[PDB]
Amino acid sequence: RYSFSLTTFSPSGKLGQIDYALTAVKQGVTSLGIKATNGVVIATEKKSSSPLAMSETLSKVSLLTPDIGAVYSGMGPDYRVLVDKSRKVAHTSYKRIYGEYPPTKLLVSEVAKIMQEATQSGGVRPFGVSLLIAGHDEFNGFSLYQVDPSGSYFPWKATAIGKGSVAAKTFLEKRWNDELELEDAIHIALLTLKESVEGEFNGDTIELAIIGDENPDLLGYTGIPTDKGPRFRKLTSQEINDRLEAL
Amino acid sequence: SEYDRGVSTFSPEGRLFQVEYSLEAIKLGSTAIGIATKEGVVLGVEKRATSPLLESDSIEKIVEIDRHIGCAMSGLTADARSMIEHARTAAVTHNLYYDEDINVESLTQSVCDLALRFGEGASGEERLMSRPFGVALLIAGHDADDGYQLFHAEPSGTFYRYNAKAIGSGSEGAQAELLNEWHSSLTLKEAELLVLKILKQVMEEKLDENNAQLSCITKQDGFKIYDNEKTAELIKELKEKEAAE
Amino acid sequence: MDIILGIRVQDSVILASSKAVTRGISVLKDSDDKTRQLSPHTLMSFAGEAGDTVQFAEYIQANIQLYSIREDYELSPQAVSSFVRQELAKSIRSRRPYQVNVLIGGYDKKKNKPELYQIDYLGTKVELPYGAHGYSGFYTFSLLDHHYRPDMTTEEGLDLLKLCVQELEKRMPMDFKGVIVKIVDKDGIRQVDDF
Amino acid sequence: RYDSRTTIFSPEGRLYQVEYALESISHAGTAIGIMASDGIVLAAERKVTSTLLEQDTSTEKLYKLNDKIAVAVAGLTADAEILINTARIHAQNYLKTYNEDIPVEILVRRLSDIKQGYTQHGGLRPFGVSFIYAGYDDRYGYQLYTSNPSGNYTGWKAISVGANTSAAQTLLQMDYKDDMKVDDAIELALKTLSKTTDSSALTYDRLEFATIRKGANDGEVYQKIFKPQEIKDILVKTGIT
Amino acid sequence: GYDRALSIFSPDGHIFQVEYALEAVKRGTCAVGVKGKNCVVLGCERRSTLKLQDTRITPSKVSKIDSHVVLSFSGLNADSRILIEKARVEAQSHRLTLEDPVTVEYLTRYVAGVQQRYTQSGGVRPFGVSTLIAGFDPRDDEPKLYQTEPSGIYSSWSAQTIGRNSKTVREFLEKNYDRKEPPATVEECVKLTVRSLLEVVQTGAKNIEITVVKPDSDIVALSSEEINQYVTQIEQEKQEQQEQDKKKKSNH
Amino acid sequence: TTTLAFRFQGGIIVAVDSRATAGNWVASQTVKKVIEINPFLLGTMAGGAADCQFWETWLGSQCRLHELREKERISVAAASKILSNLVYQYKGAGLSMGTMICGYTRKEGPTIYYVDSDGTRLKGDIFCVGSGQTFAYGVLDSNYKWDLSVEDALYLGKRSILAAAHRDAYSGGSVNLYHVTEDGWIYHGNHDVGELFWKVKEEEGSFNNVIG
Amino acid sequence: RNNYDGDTVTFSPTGRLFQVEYALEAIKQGSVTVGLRSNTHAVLVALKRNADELSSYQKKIIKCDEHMGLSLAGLAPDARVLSNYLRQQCNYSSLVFNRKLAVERAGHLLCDKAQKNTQSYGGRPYGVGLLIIGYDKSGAHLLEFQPSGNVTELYGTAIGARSQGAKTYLERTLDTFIKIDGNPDELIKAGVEAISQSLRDESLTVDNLSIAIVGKDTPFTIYDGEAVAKYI
Amino acid sequence: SDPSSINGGIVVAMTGKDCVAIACDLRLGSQSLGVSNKFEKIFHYGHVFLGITGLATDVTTLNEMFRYKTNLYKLKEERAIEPETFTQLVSSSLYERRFGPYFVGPVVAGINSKSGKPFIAGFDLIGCIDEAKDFIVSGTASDQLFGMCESLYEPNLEPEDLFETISQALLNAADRDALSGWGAVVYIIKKDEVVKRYLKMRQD
Repeated sequence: RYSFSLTTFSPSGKLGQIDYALTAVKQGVTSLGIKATNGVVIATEKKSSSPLAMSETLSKVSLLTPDIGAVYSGMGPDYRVLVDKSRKVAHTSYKRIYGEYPPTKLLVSEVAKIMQEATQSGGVRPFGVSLLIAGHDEFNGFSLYQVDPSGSYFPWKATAIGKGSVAAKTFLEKRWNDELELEDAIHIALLTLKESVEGEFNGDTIELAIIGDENPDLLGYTGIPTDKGPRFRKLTSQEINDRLEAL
Repeated sequence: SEYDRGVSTFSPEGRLFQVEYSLEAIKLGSTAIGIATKEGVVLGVEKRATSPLLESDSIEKIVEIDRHIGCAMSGLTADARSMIEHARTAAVTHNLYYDEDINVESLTQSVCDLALRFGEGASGEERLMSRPFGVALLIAGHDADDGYQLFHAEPSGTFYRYNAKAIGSGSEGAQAELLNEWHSSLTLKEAELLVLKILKQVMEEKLDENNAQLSCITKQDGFKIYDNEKTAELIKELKEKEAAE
Repeated sequence: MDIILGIRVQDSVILASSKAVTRGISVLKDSDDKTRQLSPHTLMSFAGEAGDTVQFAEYIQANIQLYSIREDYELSPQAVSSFVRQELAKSIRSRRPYQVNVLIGGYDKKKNKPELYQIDYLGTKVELPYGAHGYSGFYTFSLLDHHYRPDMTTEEGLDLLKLCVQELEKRMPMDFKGVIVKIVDKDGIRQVDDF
Repeated sequence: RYDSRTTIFSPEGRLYQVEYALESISHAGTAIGIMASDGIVLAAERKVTSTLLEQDTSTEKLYKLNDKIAVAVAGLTADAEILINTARIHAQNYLKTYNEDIPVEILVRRLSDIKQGYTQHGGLRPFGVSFIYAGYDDRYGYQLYTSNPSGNYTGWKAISVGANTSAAQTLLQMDYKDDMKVDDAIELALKTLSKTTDSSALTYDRLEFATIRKGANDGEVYQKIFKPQEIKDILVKTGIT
Repeated sequence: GYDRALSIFSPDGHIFQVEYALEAVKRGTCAVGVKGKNCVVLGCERRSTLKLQDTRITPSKVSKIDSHVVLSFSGLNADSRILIEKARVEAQSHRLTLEDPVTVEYLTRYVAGVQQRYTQSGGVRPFGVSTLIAGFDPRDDEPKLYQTEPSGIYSSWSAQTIGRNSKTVREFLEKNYDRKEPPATVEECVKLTVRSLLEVVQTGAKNIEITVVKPDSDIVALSSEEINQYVTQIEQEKQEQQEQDKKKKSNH
Repeated sequence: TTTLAFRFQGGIIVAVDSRATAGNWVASQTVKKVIEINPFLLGTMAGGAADCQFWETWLGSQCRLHELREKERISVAAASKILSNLVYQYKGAGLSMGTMICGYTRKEGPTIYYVDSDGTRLKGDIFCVGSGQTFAYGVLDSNYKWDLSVEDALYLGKRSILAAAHRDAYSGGSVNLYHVTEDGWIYHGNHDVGELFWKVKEEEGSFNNVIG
Repeated sequence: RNNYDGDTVTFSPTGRLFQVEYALEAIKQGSVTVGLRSNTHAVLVALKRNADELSSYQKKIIKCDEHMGLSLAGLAPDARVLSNYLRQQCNYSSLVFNRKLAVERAGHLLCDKAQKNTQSYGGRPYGVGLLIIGYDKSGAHLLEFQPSGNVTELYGTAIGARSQGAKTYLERTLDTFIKIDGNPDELIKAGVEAISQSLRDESLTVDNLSIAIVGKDTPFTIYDGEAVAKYI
Repeated sequence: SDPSSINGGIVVAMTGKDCVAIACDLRLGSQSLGVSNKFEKIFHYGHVFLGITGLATDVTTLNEMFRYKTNLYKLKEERAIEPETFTQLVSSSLYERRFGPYFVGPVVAGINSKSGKPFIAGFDLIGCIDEAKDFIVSGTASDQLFGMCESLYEPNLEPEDLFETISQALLNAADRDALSGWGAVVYIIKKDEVVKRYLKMRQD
C-alpha cells in the first residue's frame, strides 16, 4: 500500500511514483548538454524505428522561447504536451509581467512548477520525462539546467540522462575542462553520444542545436539595432556533417 | 455483512445495512420514555454522568422547539445538534409564512426529510449528509385539529405515531410495561408517576432528580420544563405510592 | 452637516465630533455620540453618509481588534489608518459605495508620540496635525495653524479647540448642538466635558 | 492500511501518514539555525554533489521571504517550492496592507495552518518539508522558529532538522553558551555539520550559509547570504581546511 | 473494514474515527479546570524536552479567545491551531452581529458545532482536539467552565481533567474538590489546580502553567515565581501530613 | 404617518396613527401601525408601509429563534442590530423604512432604537418618524418629563397624535397607544380622532382656531 | 460471483447487475398491496402494518393529485422521494398545460427518474415498488412501477410479501371485475377478498384496511378508520 | 471635471548625459481646499523611481501595488528590477482594468544597470509606454509643463546643471496653476548617488 498512490508515503519516506518516475527517464534515449564559457551545446538522438518513418517529423529538440531550447530523455508523448504548456506559460507568466522573453532561471521554475502540480494531485500521473533546459540571458549568462519528474530542478556544468547515462556521465567528468569554447563542445558532445549507438551515427540521425551567439540573420527583420536575433540556433543536417568530418 | 461500506448499498436481504446500523446507536444512548395522554404528553428521560462533577442540569436531552412542540432525544448529541436546529428552523419559518402553530405530524415529517439524505448527491432531493443520524427523537406537541400527539422520529425517515414509546438501553423493559398499563383515561398526574415507575426499573443507576427530568406540553402551560424542586416532589410521591401496592 | 476636528499636541490627540445627527429636515436627536474606539489607544471619529458611518465604524472596530488579540499587542496608528484606507479603496470600486470619511487619532506606544491622520472617503491617508473633512475643514484649517505652534501643552490645545468651536458657531449655518471631546493619549481614551 | 487516506486516524490514535512524512525529512540533509542576541546564523547542507554539479552560481537551501525573513530548507525541494512561493506572497501581502514588514511569528503561523489543512481536507498529500525560519521584527527582536511537517511550530535558541537529528542536537546543547556571539555560532554550525555529514572535508561548495545582522545601520537589518568563495575563507579560520 | 471511514456507521453504532480522535487527546498535555465562586482557574501542563526551547516567543497552551472568554486545549497542537483561530474569529463576529460580547454557552456550542460538521462529512475527519472553555457571562458573576469532545458533544462540568492520564488526576480532583463548597478565594483555587498538575509532572513548578480568569473581562496570567511559591507551600503542608501520621501512631 | 415614541420611568409609550394615504385618495383610516414583533417588542410602521409590515414580522421570527437558541430573552440592542444589517444589505433597491423598535427589559431598562433602511441605528430617548415627524416633536417635548405618571403619559401621547393629526393632512383616522412594561405591552385601544378631539378642546383649552 | 455487487457501475458475467435484483427483493421485505381496476373506477387496497400495538400504523397511501395517487410497498424513505417528484409533475401539468396528467406518461417519467441514479456512481436504484392508479381522459389506469423502472399497464397486480396469492385471486376472476362499472363498492368488495389471500397469521381490522379510490366523478379519496367499516 | 484634474499634482522627469531628474509638487488637494503641502508623490522601489500624478486614492494604492510586485521580482530574480523592464510592468498593471481604470498618469525614471543608458517613460489613464528620451510630463499643469520644459531643455547635461533646468521648469509652471505648487521636491539620480533636494518656493 506504500507505493501505489501519489498521496501515500512509506516508512522509508518518499512516494512510489517519484521512484518509478525516475525509472521512466532512464528508458529514454541519451541526451546531453555541456556548458562552455560562451555558449551551451544541446544534443539528442532520434531512433526512427523503421526506415519508413521520417527523421524530421520527430522533434526532440524544441525551442521553448527563442533564447531557450530544451531536449528531454524519457517517454516520447509526454514531452509534447509539456512543451506546448511550457511555451504557453512562458508567454503568460513572464511576458506580461516582464514583457520580453523570460531569464533562464525564471522559466526553469515555471516549467518545474507544472511538474510539481502533476505530483501534487492524487490520481494524476507524473510526467514520463525529465528535461534538460539550456538557455541564455544577460544577467546570469549562459546556463544549463535539469528539471527532474519531482518538480525539482538543478543547475549543472555538464550532465547527461537517459539509457546511456552511466557511460556518458563518466565520459563528461574526465573530458570537461575549466575553460572551453562552444566549437570545441560540439566535438565533445558528438563523441560522447556515439558511445550509445555505433554504426548508425551520422548528421541525419543526430539532432544538434545550441544556444550560442545571436544571429541577426534569423531575426526576421532589420534596421532596429536595440533588439537582437535569436540566441537559439538549430544546426542543419549539412552543418552536423562538417563538424563530424573534422573529427 | 460486508456490503455496508458504501453510502447505499445492498445486501441480499434487500435492506440498507447502513441505515439499520444506526438503530443500534440508539441503544447506546440514555433512556428516553414518553406517554401521551389526552391531557398532555409527559416526556421523561434518564441522565447519565460518568462522574458527579458533570453538572447534570446543564446537559440537554429535553429541548424547546418552538412554544408547543418539545422533544426528548436519545443517542449522540453530535448528531442531534444539527437535527434539532433544523426542526427549530422549520417551526419558526412555518409561523412566518402562515401564522400557524406547526402540526405535530408535519413537524415530524420535516425532521425526517433531512434524515433521508444518506448520499453524496442523488436524484430527487440533494444530499449532503454523508452518514445516517444516530439519534431518534420523541416529538410531542399539541395542535388543535388532532389534539395531543406523540410521534417517534427515527433517522431512517420512518415516523410512526405512538401512544407511548421508549428508546435507549431500557427500551425493551419499558415497552413491555407500557403494554400492560396504557389507558385513554389517565389523568396527567397518573401519567407523570407512570413515567417515574417505569424509569427506575429500566435505570441501572440510582434515581434522583438529577438522573431524571420530566416535562410536558399542555397548551395552557405551553412547553414547561420542570424545576428540580418540582421533580423531587414527584419522586417523593413515587415512594409513597409503592407502599400501598 | 457634521463636523470632525483634530489637533495633536505633544503627548495627546484631541478628536472631537458634532453631537447632532440630522436625518431629514429635523434634527433626529440633539445629543448623541459619534465616535467608536478601534483599540484601547486608537480612536476613530467618523462623519459621512447615513448609517454607512455606523456600519463601517463597527466593521473596522472588529477587524483591528482581531489582530490585536492574535499578536497579543495592538496595532500602531500607521498600520490602523492604513487598513482603513485599504477598505475605502475597495469600497469606491465596489457595487456598494461607502461614503465615510474618518479621522484616525491614536497613540503609538512603540514610538511614544501621538499620530493624527486624515483619511478621505475616496481612500487617501496623509499624516496631518490639524485635519478635518466636510466643511469643518473649510473654516478651521486656517484658524488652527495661526495660533498653533509646534510645541503645545494639552491645556492650550483644548482651549484652542474651544476657539475653533466659537468660529464654527458664527459663520457655519449648521448647528452641531455642542461637540463631544475624547482625548487620546497614552493613558487611554477618556471623555472630557467641554462645550 | 491507515496510510490509505489522510483523513482517517489509526486505532492507536496517531496518524501514520504524518509520521511517514516526518521520516521523509531524514532522507534530506541537515539544516541548522542558531539564535544569538548578536544575530542569527542560518546554515544549510547540500545533500547532492558531483564534480560537474554547478552549485557555485546558485542558492537553493536559502530563500529570502521578504527583506527581513529568510528560510533554510530541509526536505523535498518540490514540496518546498510551492510553500516558499506562497509564504513570500503572504508576508509581502501584509507589507502592502499594513505598511510594515510582517512579524516573524504571524507568517510561520499562517504557513503551519496551510500544512494542517492539507492533512485535514481533501485527498491531498501532506508535505514533508521542515523549514527553519529566521527573521527580525521589532516586537521581539531576533526571532527564530522552525516548523514540523505536521503543521505546528515551536521556538528555539538553536535547532536542527534534516538527517541525524538526534545526534546533531546532542552536539549543539553540549557546546551552547547562553549569550553567545554571531561568530561563535557560525563556528558551532560548521563543527556540527562536519560530524553529521559524511563528507569529511566538508567543503565550501557543499555548504550554504546566511547570516542576519542588524550591523548595517541601526534599526535596519541586512540579510547576507554567504557566497561560495567566502564560505571557503571561514573553513580555514575554523581550521577544517 | 469497518473503521476505514466516517461514512461507515459500523455494525455497533460507533464511529471509529470519533473513537480514534478521542484516543488522540491522550497524547497531548494534561489540562485541569476548577471553578471557584469568583473565579475560574484554567491550568495546564507545560511541556519541556530541552532548555533550548523558548517560552519568550512561543505560544502558551492557553489562548485568549476574546477578552472575558479563554481557552485551554489538549491534543495535537497542529490540529488545535485551526480550532482556536475559528473560535476566536466567531467571538469577534458576535459583536459584529448583535453588539454584545459573546456568552460562554454560545461559544462552546459553536466549537463543538465546527467539529460536528466535520464529523458529519466523510471527506474530512474531525480534529483530534478537546478544549476546556472558561469564561464569565456578559454582565454577571457566575463562573462557567465547559468541555467539548471530538464527537461534537459538549457539557458543563464543575471540574474536569483532560489530556495525559486524565483518569488518575480526575479521581484526586473529585475527592478534594466539592460541588457543595468550591474554593473561597482565587488563591486557594489556583493551589488546587497546582495539586492536580503536580502529580502528572513528577517534579516541577516550571512545567506547570497557571492562568486565571475572573468576571468583568479580567484575565491575568500569573508569574512563574508565584507558581514556585505555591509548589513549595504544597510540599510544606505535605511534610506536615507525613509527620502527623507519625505522631498519631505514637499516641495510640 | 405620525408615529412618535418616548421613554419615561413608567415604561415606553409608543403612539401611532391609522391613516395611510396614497395621494389625493385616502387609502385607509383604519390601519394598525404597531407591528407586534413578539410580546415584549413593539415596532412601528412608517416610511414604506409594505416593507415595514413584512420585515418587522420577520424580526419577530428571528426573536423566537434567538430565544430558543440561547434560553434567555433577546436584548433590545440585539433586535435592532439584526434588522439594521438586514436592511443595509438591500440598500437602494426600493427599500425604505421608518421604524422604532421599542422594548423594556429587566437587564437594560427601557430602550428605544430608531432603525432606518440606510443602515442608521441611532440610540435616543425621543424620536419622531413620518411626514408628520415635524409636528410630533413640538407638542411632545414641551409637555415631556422623565418623571411622568402612567395615566399622564398615555394622556401625553393622546394630545400629541391629535395635534399632529389636525395640522397634518396625511394623519388622522384613530389614535392607537401602547404602553410597554417589563411584562410586555398592553393595548390601550383605538380612539377615533373625531370624537376624542372635542373632549381634549374643552378640558385643555387648546385648538382655538377650531370653533368646533 | 459476486464480487460485483458492491458497485452499481459494474455488470455481471451473466448479464445482470446484482444491486437492481436486490432492490427488487427490498419490496417484498415490506408491506403488502393489491391493485385492481375497472373501466370507470381504480382501487388500491393496502395493509397498514404497525411496530407494536401502542404504535398506530403507517400511512401507506399518499395522495398525489386530485386525479392520481399511489401506494407503497418496501422501504418508506425511498417512497417519499418518488412520490414527491410525481406530485410535482401533476401540479406542473395543471399549471402550465391545464391538464390532468395521463397515468401512462407519468409512469414513464418515473421510469426515466429511476435510471438517473442507476447509471451514475453514488445513489442507488430505489428500493420501493409503487402501484399508481389514476383517472384521466382515457379513463381508469393501474400501473406497476418497479425498482428497475419496468412499467406495466395491468388490470390487476399485487406486490409485496406473499402477494402471489392475490394474483391468483385476481387471475381467476379477471373478466368479472372488468365488467363491473358504476359501482365503487363492488370493486372494493373484490379488493377486500384479494388482500385476504395475501395475509398469513393475521385478520383484517378497521385500521389494517386503507382503501383508496378514484373514478369518473369521484376524485381521489383515501378511506381510513371509520370509512373502512362499511367494507370490513 | 475628471477626478484626475480635481485632486491635482504634477510630476516631470528629464534626461542628461548619464543622469535623470525626476521632481514633483508636494500639494494634496481635494477640490479647491488644500489638504497637505508636505506629502510627496515620488516613490521608488529599488533604484527605479516612480512618479504618479492624478486622483489621490489611486496614487497611494498604485504606490503600494507596484511596490508589491517589485519586491516579489527582486526575490525571485535575485536582482533589482531594471527601468526597462519596469516600464512594461507599468503598462501591464494599468491595462488590467480598462473599463474601470485607475485615474493616474505614471512617469518612470531611472538609469539601467546593464548598460547605464539614461531612461525615462510616460503613461496615461489606461497606460502604454510612451517613449522619449527628452522629458515626460503629467499632472493638471501638464499643458504648461510640456512647452515650458522644451524651451529650457538641451541635451547632454551634467547632473548639477540638469537640476537647474528641471527646477526652473517646475516652479514657475506650478506657480501659474491652482492645483499644483505649494512646495516641491526633486531627485537627481546620478548612477549610485541620489541627491534629494527640496525646493524652497513661494506658496500658492
